[PDB]
Amino acid sequence: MRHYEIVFMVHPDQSEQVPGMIERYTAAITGAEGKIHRLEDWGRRQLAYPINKLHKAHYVLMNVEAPQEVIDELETTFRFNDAVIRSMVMRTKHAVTEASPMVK
Amino acid sequence: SLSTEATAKIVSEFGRDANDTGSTEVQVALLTAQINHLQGHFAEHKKDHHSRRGLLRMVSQRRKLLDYLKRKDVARYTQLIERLGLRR
Amino acid sequence: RKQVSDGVAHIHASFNNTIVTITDRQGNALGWATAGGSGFRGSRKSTPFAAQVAAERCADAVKEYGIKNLEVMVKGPGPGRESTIRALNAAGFRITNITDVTPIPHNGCRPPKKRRV
Amino acid sequence: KFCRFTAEGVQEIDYKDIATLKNYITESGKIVPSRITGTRAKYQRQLARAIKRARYLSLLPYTDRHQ
Amino acid sequence: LTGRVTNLTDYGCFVEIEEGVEGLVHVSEMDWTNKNIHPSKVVNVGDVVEVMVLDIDEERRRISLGLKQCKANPWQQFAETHNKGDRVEGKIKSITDFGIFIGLDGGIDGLVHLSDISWNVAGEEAVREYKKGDEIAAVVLQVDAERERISLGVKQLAEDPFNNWVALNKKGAIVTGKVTAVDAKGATVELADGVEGYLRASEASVEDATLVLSVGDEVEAKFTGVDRKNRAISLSV
Amino acid sequence: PVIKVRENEPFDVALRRFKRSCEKAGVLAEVRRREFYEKPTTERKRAKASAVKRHAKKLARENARRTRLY
RNA sequence: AAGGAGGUAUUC
RNA sequence: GCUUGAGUCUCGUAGAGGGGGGUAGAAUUCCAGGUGUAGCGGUGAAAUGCGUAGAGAUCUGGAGGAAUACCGGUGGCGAAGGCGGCCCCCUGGACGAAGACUGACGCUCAGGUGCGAAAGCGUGGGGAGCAAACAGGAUUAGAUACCCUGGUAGUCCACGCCGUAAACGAUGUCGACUUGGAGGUUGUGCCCUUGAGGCGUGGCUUCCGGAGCUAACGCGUUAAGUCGACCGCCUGGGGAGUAC
Ligand SMILES: [Mg+2]
Ligand SMILES: [Mg+2]
Ligand SMILES: [Mg+2]
Ligand SMILES: [Mg+2]
Ligand SMILES: [Mg+2]
Ligand SMILES: [Mg+2]
Ligand SMILES: [Mg+2]
Ligand SMILES: [Mg+2]
Ligand SMILES: [Mg+2]
Ligand SMILES: [Mg+2]
Ligand SMILES: [Mg+2]
Ligand SMILES: [Mg+2]
Ligand SMILES: [Mg+2]
Ligand SMILES: [Mg+2]
Ligand SMILES: [Mg+2]
Ligand SMILES: [Mg+2]
Repeated sequence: MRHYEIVFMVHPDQSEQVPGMIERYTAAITGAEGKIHRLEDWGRRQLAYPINKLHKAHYVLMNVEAPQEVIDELETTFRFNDAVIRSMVMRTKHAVTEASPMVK
Repeated sequence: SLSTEATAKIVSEFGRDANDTGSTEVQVALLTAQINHLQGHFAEHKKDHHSRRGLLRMVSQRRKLLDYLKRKDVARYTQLIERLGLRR
Repeated sequence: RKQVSDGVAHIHASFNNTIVTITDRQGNALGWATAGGSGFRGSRKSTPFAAQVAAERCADAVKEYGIKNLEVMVKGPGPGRESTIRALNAAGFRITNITDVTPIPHNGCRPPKKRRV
Repeated sequence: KFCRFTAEGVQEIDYKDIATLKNYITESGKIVPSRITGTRAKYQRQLARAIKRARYLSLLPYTDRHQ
Repeated sequence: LTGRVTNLTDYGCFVEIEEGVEGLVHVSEMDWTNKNIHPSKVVNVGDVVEVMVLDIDEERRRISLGLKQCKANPWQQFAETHNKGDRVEGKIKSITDFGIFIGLDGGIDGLVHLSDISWNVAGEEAVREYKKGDEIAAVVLQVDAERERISLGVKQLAEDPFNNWVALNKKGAIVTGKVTAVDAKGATVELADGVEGYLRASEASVEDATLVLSVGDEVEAKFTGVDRKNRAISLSV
Repeated sequence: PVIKVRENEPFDVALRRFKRSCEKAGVLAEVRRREFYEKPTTERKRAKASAVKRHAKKLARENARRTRLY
């Protein structure tokens, strides 16, 4: 199965929905028989430049082993959901199970 | 291209044993499988001339292998083209 | 007529001319002076001295507002581009920050064809 | 000289490490050439991709005067 | 009191009121009506602002300051204007996986739970019906001024044919319907537009109702019960 | 090239610091390059010529550290 | 733009 | 029959290779407002042009199209044309290490087929910037030009056609052999990695140079050297790559 690193930034006004979004997305991979290898909530962070007239976005990182179809559905959800200002999903050759420099 | 699992499956069918990866029948079957796979790709991407150039080498090379096989052992040539659903 | 004492001086330094505009932090213009309207034409309009006199006129047609601290933003590779900052400093203004704000496309629109003079 | 990454044998630059990348971007925010830094070419390309990915995520700024 | 802004942060604004005295103006205390305006846009560092002392922490040397009281709370303006049950029209600001945030007049964001948009459309058509910025009318179900949230509802604008169907057919009426689905456990029978009853195989006629009931057959079954949780009308012949 | 005027430093120092900052950014050179459109062949050709002359200078310099011109 | 230094340029 | 040429398989690596779809920031233009007022723009010098119906300048918001600063490199990939933001999907080739397998399956190629910059053509879209034609202002003895202000096709998208370039390394493809040096890039083995070290071994690539070759310039292990296989082309300049 392909390995994907998913970083998405949630609107700061919905910082209280971040647990819910994480649970929902996590289940939508685990149900498709994929794995979850890393879950990091970097939290509220200052943005380098304003995004949609905002600063201080909420950062969530996810490193995942899942098939291409479920990840495709996940990206479509990001587009439709207006709580995530930006998201990037990147393919990775192997899994990662170490703290990011942000957590450290 | 062809997956690591799909190559092993084809080698088993068309070879004397697991390690007979270079027999002409095995090579022709591998080329045929990739050629048949790629037709779906070119249905959606007509303008992919660079990739189609690699497709031609597979077609042309299968022709050369089949001609050699026909010359050297007609019986396997007849048997192989029937099994792989080929003309000539 | 009001009192601000903290404004921003935008210097537009083009090759042919030098426009100085003084404004508040919000971006509402208070006054403006240009080298071409300060008594200089053609070969003299695009000179560092002409920009200095333009800076003098703008600092003289704005002091009704009593500006005391100034922030300078330079835009463009003009001839003067510097005499304006010096002239502003000498006109009785405290210069807080200097910033280059020249616009640089990140490989966008196509520029005009080269001049074959 | 002294390519820093090859000294530690880093496999991939990992855009998330903002502390490292700040060394390789200038005050204005554009990337410093490998000629100045001393980085090897292979790591230089990885470094450029990492910085560009960080800019997209707004971990790093494109230019000094976004706002 | 009048004070000069010494430092601006995304969580609050520092206003020096007296020499050596800095009070913190929360960004939540900066504006009643738009909780989502960054301090960098309303006040600059060094601006002289009139701020009201809300709280003084002598022990921690911090003063909580209110710009809030110079402006007006739109929640009280909303509570005076809109009683419980008021119909408010508002623009869909954003669509989220759990519900729609609706901005009402006064800069208030109302939350509509997705469970109240339709009783019969699973998941996918409801998201395509509403585009960001569309104007939707909902009735104020509950205003929580303490948590600063308005729950809005669409359910009160419709009239459930299910509710009319159950009211029209009292318990014990024999109702005729066309079978839409046949399962090993029972048959799903549509009795009206959006009102479906369930006739169990043990009450359909034999271990399998498929031998007795085909998809599309009209079955006369007695309205024996309604499951208001699952919209399931338990039928018996 | 933002410049913050520190305390106790003269305005000449502030102007000097700003000038060096602009030079490091190389803004003026970029604007002069972008005044006119240079065809890709011209841009490609000009880059090649600089490399050729630069390499020749290094090798010629290398010979000078060896050949007895005295 | 003019003059001085270092290098192919920096480790510092 | 054989394994050394040519292939197949196992594990990795680097890459602007290709096609489809998203997205990001800067910038130009236009529009809607706020501030403000008499110039702006352009040139060797001017004028045409824009502007008191408020321009230019400055701030905020919006619309749209095109291209992707820095990295960037006689750096990389591709048969050539060519390919440069980031991300995903589909996909082609190349190289390396170790081992196994097939067993001459090879090289070249008239005709044939395909790909093939830019301009151009056809149908239908799109149109920010740029800009043949064209309009105007200048310069000039003249200026059907160079320079200035505008500006249509076109440049962009989809689908077809065209099939040509100083399409150039002005050097057909494939193989073997023949002294060296400095590098770049990408693998891999070993030694003390003492700390980016040292020593080998493959691929591609830039410069210098020996023998030799060359008319000379120069080429020089990536040959224009020594040879072998196959193919294309030349036969004084013009007429003419023109007529039929
Ligand atoms: Mg293949
Ligand atoms: Mg011009
Ligand atoms: Mg033009
Ligand atoms: Mg190559
Ligand atoms: Mg031919
Ligand atoms: Mg064309
Ligand atoms: Mg056309
Ligand atoms: Mg058309
Ligand atoms: Mg013109
Ligand atoms: Mg020709
Ligand atoms: Mg060419
Ligand atoms: Mg050439
Ligand atoms: Mg030729
Ligand atoms: Mg040589
Ligand atoms: Mg002809
Ligand atoms: Mg011709």
